[PDB]
Amino acid sequence: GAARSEGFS
Amino acid sequence: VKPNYALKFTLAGHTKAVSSVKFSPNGEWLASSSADKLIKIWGAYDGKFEKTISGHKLGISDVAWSSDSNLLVSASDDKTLKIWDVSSGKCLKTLKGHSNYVFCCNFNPQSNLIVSGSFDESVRIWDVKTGKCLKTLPAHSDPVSAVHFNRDGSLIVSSSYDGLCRIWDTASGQCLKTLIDDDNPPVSFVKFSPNGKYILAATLDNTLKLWDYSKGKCLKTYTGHKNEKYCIFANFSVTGGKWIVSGSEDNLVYIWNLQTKEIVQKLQGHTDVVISTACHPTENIIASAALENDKTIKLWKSDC
Repeated sequence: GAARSEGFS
Repeated sequence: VKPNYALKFTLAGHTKAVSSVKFSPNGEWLASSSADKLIKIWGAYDGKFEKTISGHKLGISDVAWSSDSNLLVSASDDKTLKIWDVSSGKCLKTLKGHSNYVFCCNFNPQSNLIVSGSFDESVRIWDVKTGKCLKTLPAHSDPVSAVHFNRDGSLIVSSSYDGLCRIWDTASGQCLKTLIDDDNPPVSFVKFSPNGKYILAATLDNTLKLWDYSKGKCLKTYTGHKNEKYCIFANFSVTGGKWIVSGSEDNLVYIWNLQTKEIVQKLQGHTDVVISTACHPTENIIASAALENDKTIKLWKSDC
């Protein structure tokens, strides 16, 4: 997908 | 005074989480981007689907309009940016040069330059006409969450997971300013105020801060929302009352009075994290967009 829609841990 | 935004339309069609929504400067259109690799164009006033723009090999984290509403730029996990002619749907340029995902992008007010931020911890400045990289700024030591030009394009503001907000001279590339407050939370968003005198920044400690960039001083704080994981856009709402608008990880849109920092409204109806909001340039219209469990865009209209 996309990094923004995955977020930061 | 308090706004009275109400839901008018819900826009379905993205098959994966929505990443960003932006109104065109002429106020005719809404552009959305998604993890599904697609840009979608919708009517800003009715929400009627206009068209789909494709070509990225991986998901898109950001999309942004040119000043004349003719061009889009998209930033994707395929490590490229793409410049698109909206009317014809053509990819006019593919900006290669980042070595990791591209997270954020914007045009300058002239729209002869594009700024990009990447997981490779750099900020890049690209020439719109040729698609060639003009400058690579070693901006940060962690992924860059946002980039934005000021009103005349002489200044670029960037934010990063490293907790820093930095101001760069577009022409020269030197770091003019580094901004950080008492703690070191990751900075998930930043943007200049419409007059260019302030920058609004989001940190992953449930906080929005309005900064006077010249004095290096935090002027306002906005709290009460949930922001700890996601790079959520925030906006200045100026068509009616002067508000600060932001999505939230509790699935609501939050609207604060800019001066009093009071929450004046919460918009309910999304079923996942509200990752993105945008404000229409002439009408009191908010567009909001949410993550994988929701996949929709919502338009809200108010009287002030």
